[PDB]
Amino acid sequence: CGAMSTAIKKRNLEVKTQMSETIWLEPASERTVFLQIKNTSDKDMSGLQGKIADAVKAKGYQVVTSPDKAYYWIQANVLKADKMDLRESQGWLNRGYEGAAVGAALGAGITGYNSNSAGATLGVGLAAGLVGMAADAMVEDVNYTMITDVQIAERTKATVTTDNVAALRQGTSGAKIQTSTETGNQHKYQTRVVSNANKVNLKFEEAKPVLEDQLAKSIANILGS
Amino acid sequence: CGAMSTAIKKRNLEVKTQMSETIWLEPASERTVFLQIKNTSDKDMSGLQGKIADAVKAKGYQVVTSPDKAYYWIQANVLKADKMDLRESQGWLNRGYEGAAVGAALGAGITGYNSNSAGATLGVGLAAGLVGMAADAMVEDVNYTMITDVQIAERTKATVTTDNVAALRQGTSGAKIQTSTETGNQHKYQTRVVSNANKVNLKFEEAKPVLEDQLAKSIANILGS
Amino acid sequence: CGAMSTAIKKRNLEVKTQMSETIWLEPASERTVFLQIKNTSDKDMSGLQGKIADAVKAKGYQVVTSPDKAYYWIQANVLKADKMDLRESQGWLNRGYEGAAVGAALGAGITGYNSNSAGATLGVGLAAGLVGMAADAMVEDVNYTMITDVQIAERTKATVTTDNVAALRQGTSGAKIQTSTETGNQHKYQTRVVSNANKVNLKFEEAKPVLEDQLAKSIANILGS
Amino acid sequence: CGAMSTAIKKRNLEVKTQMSETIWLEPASERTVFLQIKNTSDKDMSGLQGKIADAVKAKGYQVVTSPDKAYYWIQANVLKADKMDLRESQGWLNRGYEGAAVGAALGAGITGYNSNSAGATLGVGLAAGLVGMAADAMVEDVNYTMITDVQIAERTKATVTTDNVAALRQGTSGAKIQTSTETGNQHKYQTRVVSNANKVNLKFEEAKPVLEDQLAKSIANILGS
Amino acid sequence: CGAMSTAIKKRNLEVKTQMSETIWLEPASERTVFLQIKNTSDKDMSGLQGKIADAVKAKGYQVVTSPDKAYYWIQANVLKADKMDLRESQGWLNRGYEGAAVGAALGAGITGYNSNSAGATLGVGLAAGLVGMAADAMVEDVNYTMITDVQIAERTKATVTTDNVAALRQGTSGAKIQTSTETGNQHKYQTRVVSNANKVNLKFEEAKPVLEDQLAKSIANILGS
Amino acid sequence: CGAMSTAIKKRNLEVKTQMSETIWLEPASERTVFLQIKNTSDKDMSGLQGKIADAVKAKGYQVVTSPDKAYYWIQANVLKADKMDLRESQGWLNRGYEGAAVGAALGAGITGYNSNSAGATLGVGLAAGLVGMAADAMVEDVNYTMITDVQIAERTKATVTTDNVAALRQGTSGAKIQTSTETGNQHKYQTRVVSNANKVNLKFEEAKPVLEDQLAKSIANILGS
Amino acid sequence: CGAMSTAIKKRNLEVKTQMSETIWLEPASERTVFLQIKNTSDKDMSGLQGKIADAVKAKGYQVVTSPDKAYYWIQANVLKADKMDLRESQGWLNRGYEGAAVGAALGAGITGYNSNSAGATLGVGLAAGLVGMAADAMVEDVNYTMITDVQIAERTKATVTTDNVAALRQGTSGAKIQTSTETGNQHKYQTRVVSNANKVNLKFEEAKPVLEDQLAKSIANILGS
Amino acid sequence: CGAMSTAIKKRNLEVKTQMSETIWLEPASERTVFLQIKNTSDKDMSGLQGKIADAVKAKGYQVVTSPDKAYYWIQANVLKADKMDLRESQGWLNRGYEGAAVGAALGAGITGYNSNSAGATLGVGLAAGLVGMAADAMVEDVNYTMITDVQIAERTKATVTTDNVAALRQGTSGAKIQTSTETGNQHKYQTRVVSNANKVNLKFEEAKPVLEDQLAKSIANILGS
Amino acid sequence: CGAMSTAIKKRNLEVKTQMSETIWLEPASERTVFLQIKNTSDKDMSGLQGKIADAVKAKGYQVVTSPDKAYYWIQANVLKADKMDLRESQGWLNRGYEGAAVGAALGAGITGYNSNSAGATLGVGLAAGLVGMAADAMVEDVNYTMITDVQIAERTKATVTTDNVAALRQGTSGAKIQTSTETGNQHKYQTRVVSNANKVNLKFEEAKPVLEDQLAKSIANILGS
Repeated sequence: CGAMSTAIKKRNLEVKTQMSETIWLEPASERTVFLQIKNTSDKDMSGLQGKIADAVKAKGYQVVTSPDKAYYWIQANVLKADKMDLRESQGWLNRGYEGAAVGAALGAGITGYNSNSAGATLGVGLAAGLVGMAADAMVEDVNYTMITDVQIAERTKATVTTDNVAALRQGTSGAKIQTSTETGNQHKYQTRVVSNANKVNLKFEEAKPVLEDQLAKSIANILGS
Repeated sequence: CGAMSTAIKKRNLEVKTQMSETIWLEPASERTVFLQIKNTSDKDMSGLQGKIADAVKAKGYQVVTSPDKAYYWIQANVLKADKMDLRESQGWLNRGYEGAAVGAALGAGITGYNSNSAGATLGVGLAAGLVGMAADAMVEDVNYTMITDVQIAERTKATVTTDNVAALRQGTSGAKIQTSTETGNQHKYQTRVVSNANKVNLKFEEAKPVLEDQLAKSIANILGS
Repeated sequence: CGAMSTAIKKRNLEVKTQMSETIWLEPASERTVFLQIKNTSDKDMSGLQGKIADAVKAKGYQVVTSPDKAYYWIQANVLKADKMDLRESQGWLNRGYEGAAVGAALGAGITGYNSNSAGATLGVGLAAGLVGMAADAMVEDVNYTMITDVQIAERTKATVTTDNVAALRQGTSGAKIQTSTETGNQHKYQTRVVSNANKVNLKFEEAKPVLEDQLAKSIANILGS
Repeated sequence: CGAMSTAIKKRNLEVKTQMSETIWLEPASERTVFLQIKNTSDKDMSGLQGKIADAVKAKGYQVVTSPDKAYYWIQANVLKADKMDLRESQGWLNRGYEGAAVGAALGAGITGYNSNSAGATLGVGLAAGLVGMAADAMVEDVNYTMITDVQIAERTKATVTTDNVAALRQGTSGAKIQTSTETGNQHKYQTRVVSNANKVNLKFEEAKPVLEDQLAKSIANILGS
Repeated sequence: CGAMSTAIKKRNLEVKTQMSETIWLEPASERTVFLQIKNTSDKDMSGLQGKIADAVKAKGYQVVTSPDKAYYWIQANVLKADKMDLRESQGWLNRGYEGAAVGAALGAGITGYNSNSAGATLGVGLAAGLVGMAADAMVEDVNYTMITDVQIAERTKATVTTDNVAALRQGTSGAKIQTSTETGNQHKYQTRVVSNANKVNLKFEEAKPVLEDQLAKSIANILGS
Repeated sequence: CGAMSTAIKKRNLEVKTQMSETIWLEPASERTVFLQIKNTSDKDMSGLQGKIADAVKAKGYQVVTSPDKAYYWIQANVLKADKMDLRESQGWLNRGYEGAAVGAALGAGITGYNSNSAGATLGVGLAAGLVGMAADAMVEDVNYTMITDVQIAERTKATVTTDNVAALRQGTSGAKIQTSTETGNQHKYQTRVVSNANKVNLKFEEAKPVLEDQLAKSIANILGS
Repeated sequence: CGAMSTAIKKRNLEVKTQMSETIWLEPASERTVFLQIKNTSDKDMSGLQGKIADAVKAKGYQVVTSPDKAYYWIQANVLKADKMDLRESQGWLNRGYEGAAVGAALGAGITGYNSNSAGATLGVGLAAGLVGMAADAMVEDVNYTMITDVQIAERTKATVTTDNVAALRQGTSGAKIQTSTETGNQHKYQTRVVSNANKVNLKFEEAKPVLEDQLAKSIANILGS
Repeated sequence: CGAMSTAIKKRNLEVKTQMSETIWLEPASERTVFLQIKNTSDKDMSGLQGKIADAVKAKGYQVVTSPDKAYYWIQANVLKADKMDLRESQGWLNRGYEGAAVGAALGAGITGYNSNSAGATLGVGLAAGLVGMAADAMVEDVNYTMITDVQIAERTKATVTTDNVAALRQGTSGAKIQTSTETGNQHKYQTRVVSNANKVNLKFEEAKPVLEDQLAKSIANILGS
Repeated sequence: CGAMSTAIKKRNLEVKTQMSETIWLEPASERTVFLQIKNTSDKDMSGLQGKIADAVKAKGYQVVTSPDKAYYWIQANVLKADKMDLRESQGWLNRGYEGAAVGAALGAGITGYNSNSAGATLGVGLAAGLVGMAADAMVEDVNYTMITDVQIAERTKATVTTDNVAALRQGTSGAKIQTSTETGNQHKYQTRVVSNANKVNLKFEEAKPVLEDQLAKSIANILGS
């Protein structure tokens, strides 16, 4: 019954996309944008860059290839992707005990009909319980979580000093500290986007296109209009 | 019965809009306002800018298009949007167990009437229990939460130094620290608005207009009169 | 019975108004006051400014329109407003289970009178239980909470330096820090007022006038006499 | 029975007045005092100033009207006032369940006398239970809490530098910091007084005079003799 | 029975007086003492100054009236006074349930004697239970707590700089900081005395003289001999 | 039954690969890459370097052997590898008690058939219980966790100062602190990759190729295109 | 049965070797290595040095005897070794109660066969219970944990200053702080290796060779190739 | 039975010796060692110095008597020694209740044989229970814990400054701080060794020789070879 | 039975002596020692000084009387002594309830023998229960804890500056801070020794000699040989 409740409840693909914080951009008349999209997750999003480009072009911006002559940069990295079962949150009643119980109780459906108390009743009841447990275990409330990192670069007129500071860990004992200083006319801001795709027995190939659509729309809407 | 209680209780769309903190503006005789509204959430709020403009014009302010000649700026970003089920807070009695129980108990309504103990009683009881569980599971106490970031800019006479400081994270190890300094005659303040729309089996298309109305009224009332 | 207890207990509108901290003003012979009242909440408090003006005039102070020639400023912002059900604090026994139980037990009132055990007894009992649950669910112990921010300005003779410091958050990564310095002959102090209006099935239109009265009286009494 | 216990226990008005900390004043031969009493609470304490003046005059001090020629200042503000029910601390056994139970058990008083098991017994028992629940709910153990802030000013011969420092919060983001410096021959000290008035079904009009008496006596006794 | 146990246990007035910390005074041949006793509590301790003077004179010290020519100062302030019921610590078994139970069980004393099962037995039992509950509720284990602040001043030969520092809170936002510096030949030390008076149904008029005696003896014994 | 549920649920090899944080690389026209892969874990991943080289070459980059003339460095170390049983999370119902119980209950399958209550029934039941416990204990839900450290070096034009700081612990008492400074034109960033391979009775030889494939794809995708 | 489950589960020697953190070594053409292996644990690991030397030679490195002419140093210390019983984690069901229970229940195997209720049944049952408890207690799930400290030294060209700082504790009261400074051309890094050997009734002589093999392979693989 | 389980489990002397941290010594050609072993514990370890000397000589080092001409110093102090009962960890079932229960149940062994229900059965049962409780209480799972502090001194060429800092506590109030500075050519490092000897009814005289052997071997192995 | 278990378990005097931390003394050829032993505890340890002197003389050291010509100082203070009952750790089953229960159950020993059910059986049972409770209460598992502070002074050649710093508390308010500086050629170190003497119904006069022996041996062994 729990599997039936899960199947009835989350019978439709539900997709959520949430930005972490807001990046404020001053109004400007420049239109050039340069995109750089990477994917270091096990899942596949090959069309994300194209969808981002289409959404950006829909706002009047012009997408260029050489980063030198672009006023805006959209750097995105699909960093992490995980798949989990929400039914596992309860721990119990998920392995298949309830389905097994229902299947076993189904044996009363054979004690009251046709041959009964003939030994075959126990076998039929055991088979029904096993089938019920298998069916209950094969129903999964799958949720895909995806973490994307976005870095927006905006060209300015004030000199910007970038101070690279890295502390490369070195075997418990210590670390190597690297520091450097550069000067350039470009501001960079970061943000994080979290995506969720929930369904019953969901396969990522079905959730991929709408996930890409929502992520591209959000990242493009960072730019505004 | 729990589903019936939820349906009776939250039978009307309830909308709440709460501002985080107060932004104090000194009295002034200037009227020009420039609006910039963005939406990086999965939900659609397309009429928010128009409603904000109408509410601002209702207060005697004049909305202009070029930010250079505007005394006030209203920068808003509909940052986040989430949908949740309040019935999930209890965890149990929400999957549909209670409705299933009521449906099963309905079988006594067929044991006392017409044919009984004929085997068909068990089938009718099981069907009624399944239908009751399905009906109980299909009743949702949905709540939509919306997070909006507002940034108000007011022109002043004192020189304002903006110190851009960003710490762009770089792979566990370190970060790139960007710093810059600009000078301009403009103060900027921030605030956050949280909106909630609650109803039973609510669809966001119904809650959208009143949500926009309340959000626009609050953001415009920041300006006063 | 719980709904009956709630209805009996909070049968009268109860309104509480509490200031957070005390603002100490030195004795002075000046009388001019300038009011500025804003409302960024979903609730409507339109008469608050007029009531504040009347209460201030009742103390001998004179209300002026131009802030330049006013010795005192009363800046108020009705910031937040929320509505909650106190019965929800128990969680259970609030959905309507107790009323349903009473309604079901009412079926014994039909088993002992007129026709009984005729099948219609179960139907009448179920209808009575449903009606009891509906009646229990429709009784709400509503409490409206209002948060108001007050800022009192008093003109002095010592030069006051205002150091505007703002840290506008910028996308997880960083922030823009704005700093400015002004000099003027005016001190400003803040405070917070919390208002509560409690009743059974209360509508805010009934609680609005007394809420405004108490809030205006408190804010005016800040000035003393 | 619980309501009866509460009524028997707290049948008399109990008033407590507790000062927070001690303000030490050096012995002096000066007698002039200037009073300034304000009330920013919803409760009415109009006679507090007169009672303070009478208590101060009873100690040999002389009350003056112009603060310039007063050696001592007594600045008081009745800041907060709240009303609560102590029976609510238990949560349960307070709504009226126990009174309802007693009223229902009273039905045995009609089963053993006159007509019985006639249907009217159930109605009489239900009416008695309802009346008992209403009576139990209508008994309240009310406690009024009052918070008063006292500021005593004493004239000295050493130059006292007052450094006004205020951090006016500005919309989550930041704050405006106001600083100023003045020089004068006056020390100021603060303290807090907490008053409690407890009774059953107490109305504040009855507890007002003794509350004022105790508060005035404490504030005057700060001065000593 | 619990009330009987409390009455038997704390049948005698028990008074405890505890000093917080020790004030060390160097041996000296000076005898002059100046007393200054104040009372800012709701309780009345009028004879405390006289008892302190008597105890000090019993040690060979001489009490003077003008503070200028006194080597020692004894400044005392009876700051706080509270009254509580120790039986309330258990919460339950204190309202009167146990006495009510005993009174109800007393009805068996009328079922076995004279007329019985005549209806009057229930009435007599109910009256006995009510009387028992009333008697149990009217027995109170009262404890009076008194907090006194003591400040001892001793004249010395080294110059003592007193730095008055006060932070007068100003409405959530900020504070006014007052600082001053004086020079004088006098050291001052503080301490706290806590007094407790415990009895059953105790009235403060009975506990006042012994409380004053113990407090005066302790404060005088600070001086030694 | 629990073992059957585990076998049905995790019947397919599930491999997850998650990067810790994002390493941002500026766009560049350089293609040369130098690989250095080490493995300090007990598991064997010998083909990881070849797969990384193939994936990098698929992106248009050119792999060189001498690190001096390489623009990019990919340094990877398969640091840790652990194997655990997820069924051990429950602690109980995993040792084999449930399988033993089922096997023992199987004895009723021999009491109802053929010879019964002949002593041999107990022996057959005990053997069946032992076999069931053994079968339940031999089903393992194995999960392999692999921790890999990645260090990417990118050649730049700004001088980079590396400050080696190490605190070699010396016997509880103290430490030897080594510090040195070098200058070079190369930035280095770190990151961590976590891999999981889950199955029932999984042998690492089966999970090795897919684990290597996913890890190589992620590390190569760090470079982008 | 628990002992049987443990024996079935961990019937094979399971050995795990995990490095704590990664030591990064720059690519170099030098091959000379100097080994120094010590063992301050109670267990015997005598072949570890030879296995490390063989593994290092298998990578093309050349092992030398004089540390002066060695480019690399491999300093290792087998610091700690502990042996524990995993069955002790449950605390109960481990002493032998379950085996005793099974042995006692075996007495029913003698009540149903041959002589019974003859007194000898109790003796046989007691002997069987004692033997079962002894057998259950004699089955141990032994786990050997080994902690090894590794220190790798690499010759460089930059001057390295070693600051020896030691705080030798001196009897609760204090410490003796020793500080010294040396200069040399050698970097040193540390790391920790944790080894586990798990089996039923395992003797360390069986787990020693594979433990040495894995530890040597890991330490050598630090060097790479 | 619990005593029997303990006796069966820990029937053999188990000795563990664990060093806290590793002391790293640079390779050197010097051989001279000077030993200084002290024992401030209640237990007797007289042969520890001789065993340390033998183990050191077995490594090729030469033991000298005058510390002036020794390159290495081995300073050891057997600081603490404690004896505990592991069975006390359970608290209950250790005093002897279980043995008493078994002894009492043994009375059924006399009710079924020879004379019975003759009064002597109760006496025999009581005596058996007392004997069983005594036997259960006399079985102890004893564990001896020893804490040893080791201080190794190594002669160097760099000047080492020792800063003696001690804070001798002085009666709650304060402390006497002693500081001094010396210069010498010697480094000193510390470490701690923890030894455990576990057995049933173990006497320290049996565990002493192997404890000394393991401790000496570990301390000598600090030096290496 | 619990008292019997305690008496059987701790039937022999068990004495433990544990030093807190190690005091390291450099090797030296000086022999002179000066002892100073004080006892500020309620217990009597009069022979401790003599035993310390004997133990020190047994090591070849020479004890002198004038501290000026002594190379070593042994300053010891037997600071604290406490006596506790370990049986009180359980709280319950210690007052004597179990012994009372056994004594009461002994009444069955008189119901089955001689006269019975004659009223005298109850009296004999009550007397036996009272005697059993008294006997159980009179068995105490006494543990004496002794805390000793040791201060060892060693003469050196480096100048040692002692900075006396004391913060004498002055009545809650403040403190008097005393500071002084002296110079001398002597180092001082501290340590703490904890002694425990455990037995059933132990009297300190029996545990005194062995306590002194162990404490003296430990303090003397601080010096070594």
